[PDB]
Amino acid sequence: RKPKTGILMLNMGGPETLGDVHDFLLRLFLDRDLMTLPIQNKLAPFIAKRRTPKIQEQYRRIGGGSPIKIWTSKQGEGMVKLLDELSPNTAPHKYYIGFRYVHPLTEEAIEEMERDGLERAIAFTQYPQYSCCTTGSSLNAIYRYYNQVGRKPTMKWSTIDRWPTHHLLIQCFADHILKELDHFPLEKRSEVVILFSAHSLPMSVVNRGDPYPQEVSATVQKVMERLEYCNPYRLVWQSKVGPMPWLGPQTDESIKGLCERGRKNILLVPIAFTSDHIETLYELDIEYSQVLAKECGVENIRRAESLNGNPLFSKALADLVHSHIQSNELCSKQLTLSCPLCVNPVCRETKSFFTSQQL
Amino acid sequence: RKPKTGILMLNMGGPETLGDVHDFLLRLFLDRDLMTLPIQNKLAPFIAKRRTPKIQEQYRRIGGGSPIKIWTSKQGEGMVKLLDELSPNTAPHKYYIGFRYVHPLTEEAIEEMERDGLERAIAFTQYPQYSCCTTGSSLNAIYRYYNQVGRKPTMKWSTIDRWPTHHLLIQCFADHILKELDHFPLEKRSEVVILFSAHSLPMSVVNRGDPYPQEVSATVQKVMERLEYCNPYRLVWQSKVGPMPWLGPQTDESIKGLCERGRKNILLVPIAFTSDHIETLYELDIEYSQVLAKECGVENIRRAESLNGNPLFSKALADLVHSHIQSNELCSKQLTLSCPLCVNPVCRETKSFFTSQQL
Ligand SMILES: C[C@H](CCC(=O)O)[C@H]1CC[C@H]2[C@@H]3[C@H](O)C[C@@H]4C[C@H](O)CC[C@]4(C)[C@H]3C[C@H](O)[C@]12C
Ligand SMILES: C[C@H](CCC(=O)O)[C@H]1CC[C@H]2[C@@H]3[C@H](O)C[C@@H]4C[C@H](O)CC[C@]4(C)[C@H]3C[C@H](O)[C@]12C
Ligand SMILES: C[C@H](CCC(=O)O)[C@H]1CC[C@H]2[C@@H]3[C@H](O)C[C@@H]4C[C@H](O)CC[C@]4(C)[C@H]3C[C@H](O)[C@]12C
Ligand SMILES: C[C@H](CCC(=O)O)[C@H]1CC[C@H]2[C@@H]3[C@H](O)C[C@@H]4C[C@H](O)CC[C@]4(C)[C@H]3C[C@H](O)[C@]12C
Ligand SMILES: C[C@H](CCC(=O)O)[C@H]1CC[C@H]2[C@@H]3[C@H](O)C[C@@H]4C[C@H](O)CC[C@]4(C)[C@H]3C[C@H](O)[C@]12C
Ligand code: FES
Ligand code: FES
Repeated sequence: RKPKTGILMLNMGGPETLGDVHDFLLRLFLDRDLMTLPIQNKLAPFIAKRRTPKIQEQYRRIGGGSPIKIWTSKQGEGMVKLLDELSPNTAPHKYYIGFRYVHPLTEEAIEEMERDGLERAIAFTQYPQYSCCTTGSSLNAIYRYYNQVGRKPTMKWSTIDRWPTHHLLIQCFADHILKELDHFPLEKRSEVVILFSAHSLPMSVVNRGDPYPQEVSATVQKVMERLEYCNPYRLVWQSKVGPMPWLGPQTDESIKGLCERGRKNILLVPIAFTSDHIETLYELDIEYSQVLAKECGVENIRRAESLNGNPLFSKALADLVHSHIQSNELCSKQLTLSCPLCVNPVCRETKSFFTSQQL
Repeated sequence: RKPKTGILMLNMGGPETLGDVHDFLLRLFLDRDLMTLPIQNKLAPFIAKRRTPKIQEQYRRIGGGSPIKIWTSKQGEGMVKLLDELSPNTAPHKYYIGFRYVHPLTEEAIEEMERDGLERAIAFTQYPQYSCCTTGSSLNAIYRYYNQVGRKPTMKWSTIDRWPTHHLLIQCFADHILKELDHFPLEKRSEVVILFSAHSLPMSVVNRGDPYPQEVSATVQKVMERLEYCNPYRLVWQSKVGPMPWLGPQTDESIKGLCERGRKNILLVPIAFTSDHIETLYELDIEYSQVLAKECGVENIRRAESLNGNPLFSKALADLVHSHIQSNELCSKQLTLSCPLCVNPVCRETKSFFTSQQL
């Protein structure tokens, strides 16, 4: 059968091999949405060349590349299977990966979707919580594509731009959390402190009105509720770089802070991403749970498994898409509110591309 | 009949008349839980005299004092009247009022509770969302009182240290929001942008692990869920002072922001406080809705009504106590975890006081 409904799976992406590290860094130092550099066209290829070693090196310590695409693909497969069944009237579904900064790129995927003569196209962000730096950027990419290619979509577009509190999303986290608690010694289960950890944002972004911290917080509370407040928790932020202020507490400082104060049994729960990648495998597992956590209380530090293959996550993804087609919704009500301090002319145009969509 | 159960209602308080302003700020600048001033004993009485006129003037713009006590009392009476029928086994109930910085002070009320030889005392913070500067500091006061009298409690103690998502609190909010939406021109309803607003914290406090932003955020989600996402929202923060950095976005900037971006129909919704005080009558209503905003794009701004005398909030209160008495809990699990970067030696002491109570 010819595929009816396409599900564009959006995510920043990561370098698949060490060989990709360079072009990954180049595309992100060239994206004016995240960065405004002096002579950006000269500094970008330079900064990238000068930072490639260090990053190739990080991926080295995790087996030589990002698994993001592999998990995305398995997730992709499971979702489509379920959907061809959940709504037969939406015929064959097909999933497409659109990474922002590595192949297959957003622009490359939209192109293929067009060629397959699909009638319906859903931009399905893989960040459960919206930031203008993540989902927003993916969605600008779709707007800009059609602006550049200077032709209208030959297909009917809508978006799933957020989903911080989806009931099956919440369950997968809770399931993954319990079964990690079981891996701690029973003598120390109740004493376990939970740190929910997510990628920080520069304060300048926070103070502009980014929805992310508030949504990330909602995801936390929904999971603790389902867990029946069985352990104390705290939400902390990772991945800060540079001299500028970011939203804290920093995950690292928090790990050390807890140890110094007799809280030596810590569970790391990555709450803003759905699969393994550099943030989990190098940053949390190596940088913190191995090098940092020895040098402080070497009691227990574990990390909840990323949702990765979990068949329930598959069921979650499909139920979202299905529920979204059934509702005729073009985007969240939230997408219709740019942040109150926006200084990017593009978010308006992006938002209008989605709200305006035929059908 | 002999009062059996005492419910200590805790709140920072505010000046009841312009004459109570000086001693309000004095007590406040003398609290080495919120401050560390050099020669604090000398600096404080001075910073008080220094700042009394302008604050007196603020109270003047809103009638001459704080209503926080009138609403507390009403809320107390309704709560008690309901508790005597829900939990008869906890005999007659009495509510007491422990304000941190105005009469009746926490220490004053604890004294009264002793003199009535209650057999049960419940510290019921009146902040639904926990901060170490709000609830923590109330709780510190209870600890310290008993510390500084070389005596133990002659009554059984516990605390309700937070309640950011109690289902009846959520309803009250939603009702006051809906009710406020019908006061908009009917044509402009779906156009209303909602700003939930909450007293901000300085980043130094956020950055050491303060549970406040995350809980406030949980409240917002739960309210929006009850409203079925009828209008777009954004959570912003008020009451910044000094040249240091605070958690944004600022409420004032956000208002001015939306207006400049064509969003002129705003519903301001206080979400971290349960009655009228300086924040709402002065900051929101006068500084922002009147002066500000009228000097940007006009076109409607309103504030949701504070829970104040809503009989439903009175049920929320009792519902909470009744549940807490029956659960036989001493404190939230959350309380048994201090800030990962705490530097205050009293937080550990205060935590232990509650977790260590006989029962
Ligand atoms: C890869 C690089 C690390 C810097 C270094 O070489 O030392 C970091 C520094 C800042 C990062 C960016 C910023 O953290 C802001 C964004 C955060 C999002 O969660 C992912 C994309 C996002 C756009 C980041 C991409 C990438 O991980 C960047 C560019
Ligand atoms: C521009 C952006 C903040 C966006 C904003 O102001 O809204 C800032 C915050 C932290 C910055 C990054 C960090 O300073 C670390 C890197 C330092 C290099 O000299 C440039 C790239 C580099 C990866 C930075 C690029 C960019 O200036 C970032 C990502
Ligand atoms: C945000 C901060 C909490 C203290 C802390 O985080 O350490 C709050 C709690 C009580 C506040 C004070 C009180 O609300 C009373 C005063 C209110 C005025 O508008 C500013 C100064 C003023 C004296 C406040 C300064 C500051 O915003 C305080 C100190
Ligand atoms: C250094 C200290 C901040 C404490 C800290 O964050 O480390 C600041 C904040 C409050 C300041 C004081 C108060 O603002 C009151 C006085 C006001 C004058 O403008 C300066 C002297 C004055 C007596 C201040 C001295 C000093 O700059 C203080 C004490
Ligand atoms: C005295 C001074 C204002 C001077 C004046 O109006 O004359 C007040 C107003 C803002 C206050 C400061 C702000 O609250 C910000 C600082 C952070 C904490 O609240 C404690 C110290 C802190 C540094 C405060 C101390 C002092 O009470 C300040 C500096
Ligand atoms: S930056 Fe968030 S909408 Fe433009
Ligand atoms: S500051 Fe939060 S516990 Fe001491």
